[PDB]
Amino acid sequence: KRVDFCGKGYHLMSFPQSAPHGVVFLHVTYVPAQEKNFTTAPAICHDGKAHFPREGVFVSNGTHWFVTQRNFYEPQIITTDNTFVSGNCDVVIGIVNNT
Amino acid sequence: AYTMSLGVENSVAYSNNSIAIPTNFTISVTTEILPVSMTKTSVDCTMYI
Amino acid sequence: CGDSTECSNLLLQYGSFCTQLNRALTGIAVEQDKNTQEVFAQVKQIYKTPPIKDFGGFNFSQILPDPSKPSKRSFIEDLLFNKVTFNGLTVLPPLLTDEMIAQYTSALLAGTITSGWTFGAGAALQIPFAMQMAYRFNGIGVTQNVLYENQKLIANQFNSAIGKIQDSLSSTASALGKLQDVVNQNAQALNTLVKQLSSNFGAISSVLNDILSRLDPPEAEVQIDRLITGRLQSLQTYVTQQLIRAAEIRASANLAATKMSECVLGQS
Amino acid sequence: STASALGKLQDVVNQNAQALNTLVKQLSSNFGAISSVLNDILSRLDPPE
Amino acid sequence: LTGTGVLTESNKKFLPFQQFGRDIADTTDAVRDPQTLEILDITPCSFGG
Ligand SMILES: *[C@@H]1O[C@H](CO)[C@@H](O[C@@H]2O[C@H](CO)[C@@H](O)[C@H](O)[C@H]2NC(C)=O)[C@H](O)[C@H]1NC(C)=O
Ligand SMILES: *[C@@H]1O[C@H](CO)[C@@H](O[C@@H]2O[C@H](CO)[C@@H](O)[C@H](O)[C@H]2NC(C)=O)[C@H](O)[C@H]1NC(C)=O
Ligand SMILES: *[C@@H]1O[C@H](CO)[C@@H](O[C@@H]2O[C@H](CO)[C@@H](O)[C@H](O)[C@H]2NC(C)=O)[C@H](O)[C@H]1NC(C)=O
Ligand SMILES: *[C@@H]1O[C@H](CO)[C@@H](O[C@@H]2O[C@H](CO)[C@@H](O)[C@H](O)[C@H]2NC(C)=O)[C@H](O)[C@H]1NC(C)=O
Ligand SMILES: *[C@@H]1O[C@H](CO)[C@@H](O[C@@H]2O[C@H](CO)[C@@H](O)[C@H](O)[C@H]2NC(C)=O)[C@H](O)[C@H]1NC(C)=O
Ligand SMILES: *[C@@H]1O[C@H](CO)[C@@H](O[C@@H]2O[C@H](CO)[C@@H](O)[C@H](O)[C@H]2NC(C)=O)[C@H](O)[C@H]1NC(C)=O
Ligand SMILES: *[C@@H]1O[C@H](CO)[C@@H](O[C@@H]2O[C@H](CO)[C@@H](O)[C@H](O)[C@H]2NC(C)=O)[C@H](O)[C@H]1NC(C)=O
Repeated sequence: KRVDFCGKGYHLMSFPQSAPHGVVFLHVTYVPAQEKNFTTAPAICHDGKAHFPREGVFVSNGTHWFVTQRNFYEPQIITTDNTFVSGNCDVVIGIVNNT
Repeated sequence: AYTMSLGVENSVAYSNNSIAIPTNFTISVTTEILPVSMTKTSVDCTMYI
Repeated sequence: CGDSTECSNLLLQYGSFCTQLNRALTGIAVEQDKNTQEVFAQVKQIYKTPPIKDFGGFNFSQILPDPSKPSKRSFIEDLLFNKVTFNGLTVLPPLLTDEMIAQYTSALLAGTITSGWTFGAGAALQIPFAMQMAYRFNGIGVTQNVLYENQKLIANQFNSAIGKIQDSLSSTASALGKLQDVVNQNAQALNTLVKQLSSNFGAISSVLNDILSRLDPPEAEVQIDRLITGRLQSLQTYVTQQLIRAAEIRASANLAATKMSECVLGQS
Repeated sequence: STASALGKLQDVVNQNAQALNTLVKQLSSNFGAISSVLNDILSRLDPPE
Repeated sequence: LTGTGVLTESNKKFLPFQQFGRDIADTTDAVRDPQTLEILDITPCSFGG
């Protein structure tokens, strides 16, 4: 888990091979690509309360808001089972309205 | 002979309500070579000197 | 030898002590260049920060570069640079100039402000700074819930800490101990090496011209042999000390590279 | 196809070989004496010098 | 005060009884000529790889 110790990217596994006076590693790594743009917001105001995402991030494609994992674009609709509530939303700077 | 260029200069399109999420991946295999040993050597005084 | 003929002739028959003597120093210099390259050249592009800056309240003016200054160095770098300070020996300039080092650091710092840690794996991904801090609280146990409800207080604490470290560096000296010690050690080694050229080493004088001018070669050669042995001993000791110190510096540089890789480009 | 990929191990081997070779070549140095071989100097002198 | 170098003009002031100066590590750095009593300077003519 320590960054850049073995492999540029996210490490997956490795293989050792011998060499006349040393060793050779073949670091297998995962690297993301083909990025895109979206519009974000740190919380969601519903009935005054401020829902936050359990794991992921809020995004929007112009009309609809989605919650996705942070390393691969995969949008899921927003439901009360992947968000948790904390107080009411007037002290948070960046709230947006939604359902 | 010329002056070194540290790399291509780009400006990341920072804002305060915009993010970028990857949509595809690749898997890369890269090598790395490390010595672990050196040849063992012994020397006899009387023979050499 | 100090540009003399018979001295060179006498030193010639000693075999090749000096080829590896120069080889070691050349290897050391290449090692320093590699050290700097591996410590700083962690990025592929050169990033820049936007002119308009709204980082949720955090204030980076003390560490971000300012175009007004000719060196394009930030305030803290100015404080650090202000606080701290030929007989056949030569000093060579570093391959990278301080301007390029400052550019590397500025690119790193702008990337970590605007992109996060994602720029260490692939291509930099923009992320608003506030909702990046919520990703760093989540990695130490505290939920993100806290940060969005204490944003202003957190920003004020961070700014106050920045000002406090600014003043602590500015007024109180003797904080940059290690670098000063390294510089003083190198200077002391060079100076004590230089001063050895005024020693008899058991001979009649420390100047070649006088000993060759009031004698004849039959025993002037013996005196020159004594001088050569002494100077060779001193030079060999100096080279060995340099090698040991270079090993220590390389260990420190490897530690610094690991710290930059693991704490700057990610949360430890 | 590409060469010079195994740089570090080759450098280590070359360093060791060069050290051995330069150690061997030191046997041909007078070191300020009259010869680099013992047999002739023993055979054309007396023990004193 | 035998030695090789390049002699230039300087600006420092000797007290009326010195003959020559030095800076650190005991290396001559300036000489007063015994004819016009002016302060010269000494710089080693360049060398390098
Ligand atoms: C996301 O949007 C931003 C802004 O719209 C893009 O950044 C600009 O893209 C245009 C392309 O027409 C360039 O001409 C500009 O130079 C870019 N801005 C800067 C500051 O360089 C960005 O490219 C978009 N992201 C993706 C993945 O397309
Ligand atoms: C943003 O994404 C949403 C969800 O994918 C889109 O909404 C649907 O889009 C499809 C076509 O892509 C339509 O057939 C549906 O009627 C839309 N609504 C629903 C409820 O499914 C929306 O079009 C996307 N907008 C943009 C600008 O990309
Ligand atoms: C993101 O930045 C924009 C522009 O810097 C902010 O928009 C401003 O919002 C304030 C009140 O919130 C308005 O008075 C300004 O007129 C807006 N500026 C413009 C150019 O329209 C926005 O508030 C920022 N959002 C966050 C969460 O920081
Ligand atoms: C989001 O929705 C809330 C609640 O509907 C809005 O807050 C109300 O706005 C109206 C009109 O500005 C006021 O008369 C009310 O007093 C507000 N509060 C309540 C409890 O109704 C809010 O303006 C909407 N937009 C944003 C950006 O928050
Ligand atoms: C993600 O990238 C991969 C390649 O890295 C894409 O796979 C290629 O897709 C094209 C068209 O479908 C094929 O002609 C190629 O043969 C595929 N490559 C391989 C190695 O199989 C993949 O389509 C991309 N994913 C998306 C959603 O665009
Ligand atoms: C970030 O901190 C700096 C340092 O205090 C602020 O610069 C000060 O600005 C005030 C008013 O503009 C001046 O009176 C001070 O003299 C400035 N300090 C220095 C050292 O010049 C800067 O304003 C802060 N950032 C923001 C956005 O306010
Ligand atoms: C020794 O050096 C010269 C030799 O004549 C003299 O000093 C100069 O004398 C000339 C004419 O004889 C004058 O024009 C110069 O102004 C003199 N210069 C100086 C510095 O004296 C003098 O005989 C002796 N000078 C000294 C300093 O001992």
